[PDB]
Amino acid sequence: SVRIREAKEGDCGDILRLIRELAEFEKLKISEEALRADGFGDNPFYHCLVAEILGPCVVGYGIYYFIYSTWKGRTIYLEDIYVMPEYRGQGIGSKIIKKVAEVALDKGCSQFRLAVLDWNQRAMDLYKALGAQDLTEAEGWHFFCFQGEATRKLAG
Amino acid sequence: ASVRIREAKEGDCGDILRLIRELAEFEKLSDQVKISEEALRADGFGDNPFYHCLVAEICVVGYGIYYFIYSTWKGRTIYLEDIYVMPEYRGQGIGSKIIKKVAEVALDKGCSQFRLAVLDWNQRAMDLYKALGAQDLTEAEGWHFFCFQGEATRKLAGK
Ligand SMILES: CC(=O)SCCNC(=O)CCNC(=O)[C@H](O)C(C)(C)COP(=O)(O)OP(=O)(O)OC[C@H]1O[C@@H](n2cnc3c(N)ncnc32)[C@H](O)[C@@H]1OP(=O)(O)O
Repeated sequence: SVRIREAKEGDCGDILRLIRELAEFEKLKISEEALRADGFGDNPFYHCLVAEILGPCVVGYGIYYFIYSTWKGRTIYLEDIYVMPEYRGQGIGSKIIKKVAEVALDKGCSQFRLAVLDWNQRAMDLYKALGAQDLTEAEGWHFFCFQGEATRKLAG
Repeated sequence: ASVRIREAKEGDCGDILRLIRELAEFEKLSDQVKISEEALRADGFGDNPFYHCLVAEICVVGYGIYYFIYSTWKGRTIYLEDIYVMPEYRGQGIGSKIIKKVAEVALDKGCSQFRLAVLDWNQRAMDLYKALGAQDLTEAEGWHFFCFQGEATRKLAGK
């Protein structure tokens, strides 16, 4: 059986390995130390869920944080979600998503957001199957990012 | 018109909501505004705020709402969630002043990643952002914005 649960500091090694797997899957600077500090700190920057087979082994994860919508208020953003290849298509990713929804309601967040690459149609299809809307396709939203000098020029 | 851009205070939340509702009403989407003044107060002005807000003041005539995010690709990032200026005050550079200020906040915190979403009708904005060195990630990289809205979320959570 599989359980989705809050990460503990002891999971940081396993989580770092899985972050590296998802980064490679997506085709492109965090230490185990940074994870422990940022993900559990005071003051945590983000929150991690692990999928664990019941010794027990961690086979997937999600990372989310709290954001905001001006129409709806408190919102969660699901940043990373990943299940190891051997463990895909046995409901684990859907269970991680359901857990994020449960956490959302528990924390007074009516809705949750994510970003996904348009080549990743199997993921997009799952999110649509679970009730999500593609607002890029529906409304025309384009993500922009300024880095380094671009942000400096933006700041005039 | 003479305008200042300043940090919002808890007492500006009535005005922020009035502006959000004015936009929604303009778009014929009034029924979609579920946020409350009490939420803007609680979510913005307690110990761990969900957002930060700059207002444009002559009468508050505009706002920019942002928050920080942690991207597993680039680390700490500022994300501009929304900028609105009342139509009567459009053409006066107020929106440009707000975005400039948000960019300065990022830099002041020692963060140089800035992210936002822009609607595709807004060619003026898109052209300027590219000219400044920004990348359109949707066009460049195929990023799509997904949202599990209220009904979908409740269903997933087993209601
Ligand atoms: C928000 C951002 O992080 S988007 C990034 C999403 N992450 C990835 O694409 C990493 C690689 N893939 C995975 O981690 C997983 O396959 C996930 C998270 C996408 C889906 O989780 P799983 O446990 O495999 O899926 P689950 O069993 O809950 O089933 C749903 C669907 O997954 C999708 N899927 C993606 N890859 C597979 C796969 N290898 N095998 C079976 N289904 C897959 C399909 O849409 C399937 O739908 P269907 O049953 O109607 O045919």
